[PDB]
Amino acid sequence: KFTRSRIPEKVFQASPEDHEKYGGDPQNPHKLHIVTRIKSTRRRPYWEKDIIKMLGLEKAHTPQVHKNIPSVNAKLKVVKHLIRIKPLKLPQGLPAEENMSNTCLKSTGELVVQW
Amino acid sequence: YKTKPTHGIGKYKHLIK
Amino acid sequence: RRPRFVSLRAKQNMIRRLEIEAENHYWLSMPYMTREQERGHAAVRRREAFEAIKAAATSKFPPHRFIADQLDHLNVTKKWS
Amino acid sequence: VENEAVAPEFTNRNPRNLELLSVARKERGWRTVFPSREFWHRLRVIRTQHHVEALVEHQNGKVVVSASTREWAIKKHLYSTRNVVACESIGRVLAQRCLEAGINFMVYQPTPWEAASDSMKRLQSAMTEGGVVLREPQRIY
Amino acid sequence: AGGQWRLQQGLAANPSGYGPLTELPDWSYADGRPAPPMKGQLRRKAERETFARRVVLLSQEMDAGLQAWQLRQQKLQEEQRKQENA
Amino acid sequence: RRQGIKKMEGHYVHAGNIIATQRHFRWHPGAHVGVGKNKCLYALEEGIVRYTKEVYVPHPRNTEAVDLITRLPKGAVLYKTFVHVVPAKPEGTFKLVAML
RNA sequence: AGAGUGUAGCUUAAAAGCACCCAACUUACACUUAGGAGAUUCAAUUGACGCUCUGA
RNA sequence: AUCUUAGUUCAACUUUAAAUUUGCCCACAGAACCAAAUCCCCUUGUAAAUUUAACUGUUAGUCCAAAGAGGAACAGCUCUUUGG
Ligand SMILES: [Mg+2]
Repeated sequence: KFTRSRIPEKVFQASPEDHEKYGGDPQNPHKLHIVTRIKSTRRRPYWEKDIIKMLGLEKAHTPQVHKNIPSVNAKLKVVKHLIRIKPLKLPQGLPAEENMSNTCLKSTGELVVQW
Repeated sequence: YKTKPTHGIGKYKHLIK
Repeated sequence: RRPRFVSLRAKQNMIRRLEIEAENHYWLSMPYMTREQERGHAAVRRREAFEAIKAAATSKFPPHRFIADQLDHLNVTKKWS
Repeated sequence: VENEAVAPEFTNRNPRNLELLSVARKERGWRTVFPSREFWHRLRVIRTQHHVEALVEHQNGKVVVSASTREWAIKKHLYSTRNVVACESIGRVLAQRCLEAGINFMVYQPTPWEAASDSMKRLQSAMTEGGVVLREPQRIY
Repeated sequence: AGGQWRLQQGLAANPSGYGPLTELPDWSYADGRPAPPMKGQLRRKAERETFARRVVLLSQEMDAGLQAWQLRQQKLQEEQRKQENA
Repeated sequence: RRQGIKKMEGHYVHAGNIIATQRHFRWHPGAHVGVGKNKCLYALEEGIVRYTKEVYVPHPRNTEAVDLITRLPKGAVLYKTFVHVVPAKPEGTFKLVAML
């Protein structure tokens, strides 16, 4: 029959060849995921429609932020083929109570202040 | 159960010739 | 007829999606916390949010009624003189 | 008077309070394996050809008293260790210790063939007349 | 249509995304005083603001969770020393 | 027919609630778990259900089991599953009734 | 002479656990027992009188 | 279930109004002697779920992927199941 898929953990094991291929690092991982939907929930089982409805990814591309904790990754490992995950980058730090209304997210995934 | 390490603990038929 | 002849454009589209999802694989093999560290850190917010839902659900009731609104309907015969 | 300050919830940290009132829970069930463990203080007699030991132990495996022929204070009054008289003496000592230990109740759960044997019946009768009883009260629900 | 190139140069894929075209004020008065901003700009400022507030809130919660774990490890690893005396 | 578990591990089961309905003895009764004539397992004491693996020592009064254990090599044992209910509440408390 | 050095036949006992013994044991006897017998090998941790073993 | 399969009643699903507080997802643990997965919950992402009052309407559908039983492993074949 057709059933949920339990992905073996072996795939989610970055190698020494993958690390220098994307801008990441084993130690000191990244706080937040910026996730976008690039595929339709239609034509896919209901246990993916519901997940997408839960992560706030209902609309199309429209990026949305989530924690990088396993409780959410378990959800993103089910919808990993209908989304693009990039790591949010903060090369100027979290904004203060000033500069909340003057932020901007660039296509490279960096949140910055005053454009 | 079958998907647990404790599986096959109750076997005894093989203990009879 | 029934069989098809998979083009090159389709292959390139499929490889694009495969690469995107391989990057997704990579960005999920390094979580900030572990199972035990995270446990409970969001409890306060979840409890307060559900309490907000409860307070919204338990506030339904008919709206007030004012004498002014009832007497305003006499304006439907206001005349000059 | 202020000195009458009493907690309206009196506690009793005693580990045998509800036990002796016959209100403590006996662990029921296990209706597919002998021995049953619907008791509080079980007696067990180990009979190995060198020594014989009669022990009384709580439901949780805790030995509350013992009477073993390994004791030098009881080795002397014996030319062997498998005689019925050995069982008599060790059971009498066990009864004395139980009486001096605050345990005047018991359960004995022998095995049908081991129960029919007169050898352990001698010990059973000796300990019974010693002062302890081989049967417990009913729980008071 | 060079969305691939635009994303390869840190720009928005869609020239109507974020850039000088879409967010600078489309007009001013003749004298020089600026114009009441456009609805689209207000809505994008509001949504970016909400995005930033969510970012700071989630990051704060995760850091506070790490600190709480540190505290619990302290008070369970060290309070066992209080049983190592007397 | 529905001969399967009806309260799974880590469930709060009150007195008398059926833990498992079975045909053969798949799950043997344990602490505070009683059996009916139809081999249903029910919770004698209010608490939390757990499942364990233990050693099996059948009644000598029974025959189809007392003999098979007699056909086993040195150092052998029949292990089997059990379902217990760790009780939750204490039996009772003592409260002031009269101050005389 | 002498290298390891030694719990009764056995060992993970600090003076312990196992069958060898015997006896009535419905369709035989082991099972179930009536009952009985075996060591810190010795002088004060160290050395030798015992053993597989070492030149003879 | 029905002198019943050209229909009805009950359930399941749907709708409205109302009350309350947990509902879904979900790791670790756990479910027998004789492969896919399933069940169950702490957290976590969410905002829904249960209960009550009141009605109607639909009901034994087609195709595709998959695992089976019948007809070859075919006859575009009858049927059950997971998904779309
Ligand atoms: Mg759960």
